[PDB]
Amino acid sequence: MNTVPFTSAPIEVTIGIDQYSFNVKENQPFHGIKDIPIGHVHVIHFQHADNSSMRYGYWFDCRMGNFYIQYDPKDGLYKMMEERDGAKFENIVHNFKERQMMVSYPKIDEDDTWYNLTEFVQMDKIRKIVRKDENQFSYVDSSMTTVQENELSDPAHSLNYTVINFKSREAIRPGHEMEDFLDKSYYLNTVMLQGIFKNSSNYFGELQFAFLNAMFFGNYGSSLQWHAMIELICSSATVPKHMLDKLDEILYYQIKTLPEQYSDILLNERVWNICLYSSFQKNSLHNTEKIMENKYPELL
Amino acid sequence: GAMNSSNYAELFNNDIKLFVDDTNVYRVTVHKTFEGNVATKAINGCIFTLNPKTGHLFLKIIHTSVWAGQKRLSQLAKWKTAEEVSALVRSLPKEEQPKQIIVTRKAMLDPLEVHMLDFPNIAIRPTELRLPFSAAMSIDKLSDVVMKATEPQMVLFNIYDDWLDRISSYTAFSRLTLLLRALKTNEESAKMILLSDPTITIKSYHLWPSFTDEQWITIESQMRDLILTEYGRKYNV
Repeated sequence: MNTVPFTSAPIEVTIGIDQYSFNVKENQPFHGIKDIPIGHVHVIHFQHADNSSMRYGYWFDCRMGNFYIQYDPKDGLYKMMEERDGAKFENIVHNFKERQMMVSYPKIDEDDTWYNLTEFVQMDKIRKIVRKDENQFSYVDSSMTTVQENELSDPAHSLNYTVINFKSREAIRPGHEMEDFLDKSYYLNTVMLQGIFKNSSNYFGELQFAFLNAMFFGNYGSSLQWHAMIELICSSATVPKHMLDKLDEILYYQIKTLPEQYSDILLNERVWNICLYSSFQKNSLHNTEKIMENKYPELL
Repeated sequence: GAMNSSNYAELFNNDIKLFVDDTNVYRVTVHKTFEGNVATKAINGCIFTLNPKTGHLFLKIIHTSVWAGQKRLSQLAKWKTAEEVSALVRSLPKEEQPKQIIVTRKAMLDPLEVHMLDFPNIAIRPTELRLPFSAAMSIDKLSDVVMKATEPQMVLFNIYDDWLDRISSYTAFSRLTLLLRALKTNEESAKMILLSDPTITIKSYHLWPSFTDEQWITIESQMRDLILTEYGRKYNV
C-alpha cells in the first residue's frame, strides 16, 4: 500500500483518485491519499470549485517512485512532483499519517472495478502517448488534442494515440479496396496488431487509457480514439477468439462505470449501433450488449 | 461540399470536373422461375461519367459477365463503378485529370473515396440536385451500344453534339437535363417530340437531331409542357 502526500490544499477543489472523489475546501488540512493499491496504474485528478472547466490530472504508478502533490499559486494548479530523497519522503508520509490528515483509498474488497478498467494499461505505454520524459507520471487535461486531431497545434501537449483511419492507404491494400474497406481484418490483424501494437494487450491498453481520459477529463479526442479502436475490431470478420471475449469484458466495465448523465456525449450512437447490431461481431459482445440495452436503450 | 442550386455555375468554370452516375451500372429484368419463385437476369449496363463543361461523355460499358458468381451485386455495383472511374482518371494525362468528381448518388462517396486514395487532391463531392442521368439509356444510340456489347468496352461521345459551336456550356447542360428530365418523366412522349419530323435527322456522329436554333426553342418548350403536364398528373394538381 502506497501514499501520495499533498503539501497543502490552498484552493477549494474536487480531488479524484481513480473512480473515487472527494470535496476539499480552501485551506482544509488535507495532506494526501494513502493505502493506494500497488500493482496498477492510478490517476489523481482535479476540478477547482471555481472553474468547472478544465478537469486535469496525473497518471502514475507508485512502484516508479515517491510522488506528491503541491499547489502552484503561479500556474494555478495542483502539480504532481517526485521526491528523490526516500528518507525525507517516508518522514513526511509518516508524520501526516500520524496526524491522520490523509484519506484512505476507499477500495471495497469485492470490487475488481479498477483492475478491470486498467487491466492492460501500463505506465510505460502511457508515457509514449503523453511524452514528457523528464517526469515518471503523466499530465492530461480536458483540452489536450490528439495527434490525429492536430493533423486536420502545439506538439508538446498532444496525446500521441495511434492514428486509425479507415479511408487511408494504411487501411486499404491497393487492389483490395472493397474487401479491406468492408472487412478490416487486414488492418486490424496485420497492420495494427502485428505491425504497430505488437500484441492485443498493448492494443487493449491504449483503448482503456483512451476510455479513461474521456471519462475522467471529458477529453474529446480520447473518446474519438476509443470508438475508433472498438469499431476497428467490430468491423473485422476475423478476430482472435480470445480478443473478442476480452473486449466484451473490457467494454462492459467501461459502460458499467460511465456516469449515467454523460452517456450522451461519451457514447457515439453510430459506432455502438453498428458494433452491437450490424458488425461482424454483433453476436460476440453479449455482456456489453446486455448492459447497453438495460442502461442506455435510448441511444440504441 | 455538396453541389446544389446555390453553387450551380461552378459546373461551367475552367476547373475540370466530372459527374458520375451509377444508376444504370447494375440492370436486371425480374421474372418467375418454373417453380414460381422470382429470379433476376442481369442485362448489360453502364457508367455515365461526364464533363459538364465540354460534353465529353465516357460511357464505360458494364458487361453482364462482371456479375458472374458474385454476391450482393447492388453493393458490388458501387465498387465496380469506383474501380472503373479510378482507372479512367489514371488513364488520363495529368493535365486532364478532374479536380472534382461529383457523384449523383451519395452511396458512391465511400467507394470512390477509397478507390481515389492515390489522388488525395481530387475532391469527391455529393450533390443535392436531382439530376436525370438515369434516362441516359433513353438515348437510342447510347442504349444500342450498351446492349450490343459482348465485352467490357469504353465508348466516347460528346453528349452536346455540336451545340457548343453556338451556345454556352450552361445552356448546353440545361438543354441536356431538360431533354433527359423529359425522357425520364414520359419517354414515349419525349421521344415522339424529338423525332416527329422525318426531315430533321441525326448525324451519324451525333445523339440528337440537327435542330436549327428556332426548332430547339420549339422543342424545349414542348419538353417543358410535357414535364408540367406529367407533374399535374402525378399529384392531381
